[PDB]
Amino acid sequence: NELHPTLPTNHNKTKLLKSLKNTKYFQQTTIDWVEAGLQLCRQGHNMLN
Amino acid sequence: LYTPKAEMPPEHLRKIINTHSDMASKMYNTDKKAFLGALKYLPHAILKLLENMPHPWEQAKEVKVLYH
Amino acid sequence: PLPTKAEIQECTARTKSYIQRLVNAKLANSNNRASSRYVAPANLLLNNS
Amino acid sequence: MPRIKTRRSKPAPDGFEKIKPTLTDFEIQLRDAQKDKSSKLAAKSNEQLWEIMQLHHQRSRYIYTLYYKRKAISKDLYDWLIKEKYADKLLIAKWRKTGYEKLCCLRCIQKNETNNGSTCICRVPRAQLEEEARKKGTQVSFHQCVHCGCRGCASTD
Amino acid sequence: SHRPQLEARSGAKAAAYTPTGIEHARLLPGHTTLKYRK
Amino acid sequence: DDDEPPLSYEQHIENIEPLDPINLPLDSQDDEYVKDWLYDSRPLEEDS
Amino acid sequence: FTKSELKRRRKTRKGDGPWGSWS
Amino acid sequence: NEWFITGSNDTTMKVWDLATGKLKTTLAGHVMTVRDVAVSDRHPYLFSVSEDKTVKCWDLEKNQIIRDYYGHLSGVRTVSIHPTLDLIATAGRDSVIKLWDMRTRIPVITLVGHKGPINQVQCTPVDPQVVSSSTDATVRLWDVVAGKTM
Amino acid sequence: MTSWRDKSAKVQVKESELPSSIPAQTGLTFNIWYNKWSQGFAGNTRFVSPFALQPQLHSGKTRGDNDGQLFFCLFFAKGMCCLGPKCEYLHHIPDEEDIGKLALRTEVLDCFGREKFADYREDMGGIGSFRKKNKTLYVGGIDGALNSKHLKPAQIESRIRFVFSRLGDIDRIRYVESKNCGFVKFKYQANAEFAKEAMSNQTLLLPSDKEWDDRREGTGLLVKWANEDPDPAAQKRLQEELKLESLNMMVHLINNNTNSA
RNA sequence: GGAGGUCAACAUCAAGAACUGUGGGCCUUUGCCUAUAGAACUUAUAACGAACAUGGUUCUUGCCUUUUACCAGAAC
RNA sequence: GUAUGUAUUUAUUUU
Ligand SMILES: [Zn+2]
Ligand SMILES: [Zn+2]
Ligand SMILES: [Zn+2]
Ligand SMILES: [Zn+2]
Repeated sequence: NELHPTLPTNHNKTKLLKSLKNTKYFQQTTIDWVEAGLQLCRQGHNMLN
Repeated sequence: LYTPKAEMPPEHLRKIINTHSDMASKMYNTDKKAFLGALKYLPHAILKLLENMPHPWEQAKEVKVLYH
Repeated sequence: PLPTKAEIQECTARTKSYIQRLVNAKLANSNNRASSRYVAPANLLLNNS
Repeated sequence: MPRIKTRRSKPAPDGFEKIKPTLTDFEIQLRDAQKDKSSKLAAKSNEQLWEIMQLHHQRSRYIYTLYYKRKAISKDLYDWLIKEKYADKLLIAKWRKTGYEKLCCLRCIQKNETNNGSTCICRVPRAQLEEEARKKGTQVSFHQCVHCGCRGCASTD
Repeated sequence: SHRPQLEARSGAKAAAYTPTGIEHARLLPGHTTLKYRK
Repeated sequence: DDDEPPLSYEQHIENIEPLDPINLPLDSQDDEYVKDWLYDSRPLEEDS
Repeated sequence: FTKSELKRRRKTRKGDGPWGSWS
Repeated sequence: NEWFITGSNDTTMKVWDLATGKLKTTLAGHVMTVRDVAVSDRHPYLFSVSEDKTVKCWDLEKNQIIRDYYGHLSGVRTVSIHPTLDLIATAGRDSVIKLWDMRTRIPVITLVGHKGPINQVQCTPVDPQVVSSSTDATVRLWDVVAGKTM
Repeated sequence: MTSWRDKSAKVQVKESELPSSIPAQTGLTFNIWYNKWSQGFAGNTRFVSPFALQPQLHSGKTRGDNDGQLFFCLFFAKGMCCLGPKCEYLHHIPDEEDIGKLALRTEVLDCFGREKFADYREDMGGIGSFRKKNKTLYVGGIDGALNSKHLKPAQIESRIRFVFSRLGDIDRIRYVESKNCGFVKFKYQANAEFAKEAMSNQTLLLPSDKEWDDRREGTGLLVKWANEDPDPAAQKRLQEELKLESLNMMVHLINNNTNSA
């Protein structure tokens, strides 16, 4: 890992979320972890179906 | 301009999923397409989920989710 | 006459601009979230009425 | 922070009990309106949301009027509540600001979300949409702000 | 029915088509900037 | 098992209460400085 | 318009503020 | 003026030495025979193209391959390097004359054209900018920006 | 006036009672994306409505009226709309005047707010075609009387006339005994469409007669657009109609034209 | 006005051991010489991260029916 | 031992 560096990508400066979170369609709120574990289970499920 | 985001109750989230869970109708043929879209973004979410693990000592962790 | 100097810097101009508008398009079509880094009132309708 | 009671969470302040029932009646009803009542009609499902937002709105108006308006609890009760996510710091920080005193929500002020412009018709006072009802003559065609169900959110109405 | 080809597909028959939107692999930006001679 | 669609959060889990974690005895003598905050979720969201 | 006119006028809406239905 | 660059039908490309006649180097690296070579003026590049349907940029500074341009339906009989704009022009048995943009490898423009294989493409600095001749026995003269035969 | 223009319109069905979604059992498993059933083949599903509208009884004043919408609620045109006066899309029979309003736009789209296609459909299907006006309906599978044959085909006639009659204006009704169809024709393309989307899949006679109890298992009468009419008579008639109409509109073109001189 | 924000936008971050502005002289704007002011962040067992992944082309190998998928080194 | 292909019109389109 140290014999071949990278020195990353200036201008990565737009993270996914920042670019994404700005839109009308997302909302921000707070919540218990395991819960979000579960919603992501229903999610990943209904998607693949 | 740029007001910040507007945080919203946790219910609005749980109601949402607790509805769109059942989909048979016509009225979801937008959301249905919507789903396939996020299938590209999912792996991200896993990562952004799975580095938040509560760790041995914490009892219950609270995070900030950004939901569709 | 060989096509001068004060000329070739015109054909060069109208092309080069026109191309950069082509490429700017075809990148900004597609689906690299990371391609964006590499790049009007316009309506009088009828009379503008 | 966490709504859940757990051991990290600094145990209750004192006068809590005197309000505790009023709180719990909102609380049951959230568990009531998250209960997945199906409907075939989009107009409904959006209504469904309009409940959870309504309740949430009342709880915050309640804690709010207690602490600021009549000053019926003590700063450490209040601040413990707010720390526990019982009510919005933010929203109440709007109800402290001048005009907003009756405001809906935190969407209904958003400038950046809306297509153009701003500020759902949710905000406009009736006394003007009545004016377009006068000149144009359609009466006034608005009923529920798509986010909420506000009607006459602005503090005159 | 094996026939030796006599031809090739004119680029035009392609050219009229509408695009796709699939993104292949080798097109990921690389060698992103050129080099010039003195 | 696979027959068992995962049970939603609002109903089953939110009433159950946590059933305590590791932590560790520590001390009131050795660790006195650190025993206060060391186990917070995030140790200090606030210390001025 | 006038303050008195508005204050009197609002109570017309069915349910306080602001979800109270005009008409 | 020190060096050839020499296509070949064993698919190599050897670079000979103009003065002495000795052999400088071998640039190999094609599957099928190389029909064509062009050498940049302004850039230290070498665009060599063969019949496997590939325009393979080169870089001389290290003697290595860089960019595979791509998109012909079939083998490519002519390259030439637009002199002042930094654009490759290519074409071949598809009977279309493509303008490859150089750095991002987009076939920016696809020039329509003849009824047959395109034997030679010539790029010129001012108007009509691409001049091309085809085994249907004509020579088109092209105006790229408008997009069609002038 | 006193009928529709007077009292506010009413609910028909309580959203509770509203029909079951997920069409039921042609096959094994239920596909989620589309709503269908999966595998096997049985005879196609179609069935009479449990419902129908009640032309003067339920129609009334609604919200789109107070706020001025245009297209007519189709789940009203089935009398199935559960929103009562709340419904934006209008509840009632088209008068002539509303068509006074839509008729600006009825070139492209229906009275229900849907966008007419061009080419009709293999069968002359359900939504219009903007290349053409057609006011004239094929009506077929009249066996949605169930099979009781009513002692005269003029009882068919009385019955079709009796039903479709209600909706508004009418030109004519030609039954055909040779082949079972009615061919009916109206004034306004508006009205035409409206009757159509209303009267699919129905059964017949009195609040009860004969098999009325079981009326609900019938197939229901297909209502679909009509093609041309091969006889000479009607045809000459048609080119007449168009003729007189051009004859009128020339007056328009000389009005605006002549003014522009 | 002060404190904060798991807020945003816009600049800048790998190089002659390296930045910028300005005064003066010369050539004819660049450029050279001289004087002067200011330099956050990051660098010497060299670097934004006392952390650690993936992809593409090109060669060398290794499994070895062929391709995805691969074995382990290098260059870009 | 198989891929592969073909047809599967029920609900009357005006004389
Ligand atoms: Zn609101
Ligand atoms: Zn609002
Ligand atoms: Zn409001
Ligand atoms: Zn309705």
